[PDB]
Amino acid sequence: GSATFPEQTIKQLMDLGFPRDAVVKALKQTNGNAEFAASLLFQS
Amino acid sequence: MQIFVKTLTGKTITLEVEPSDTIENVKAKIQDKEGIPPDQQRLIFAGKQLEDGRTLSDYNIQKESTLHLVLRLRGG
Repeated sequence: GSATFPEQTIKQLMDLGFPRDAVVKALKQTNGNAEFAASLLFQS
Repeated sequence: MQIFVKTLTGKTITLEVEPSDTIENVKAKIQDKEGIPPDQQRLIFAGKQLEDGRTLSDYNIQKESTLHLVLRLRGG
């Protein structure tokens, strides 16, 4: 399964008041490092 | 008043603040307990980013409100 997006983290990131769209794109450019993904998405 | 700060680890940080408190001061409290630099502390309020140079009253943050904390590192 090509599950590059961890369910737990997806829910965590979205729970911060963000849509799945932001998660997918931010995760796509980070490759699993949601911590860095959040750092990326939050720069907007 | 008491607030709930949600961490990326699914942790609920309960802190004591007031509307007359500044974001910078709030993060300072988190910095002391969590040991995380205020520079990497990004506070969120219902999907909206909070400015350090503002007060809780600026966003009408009342008691029992949930605040989010994103750890913004340097790099990727």
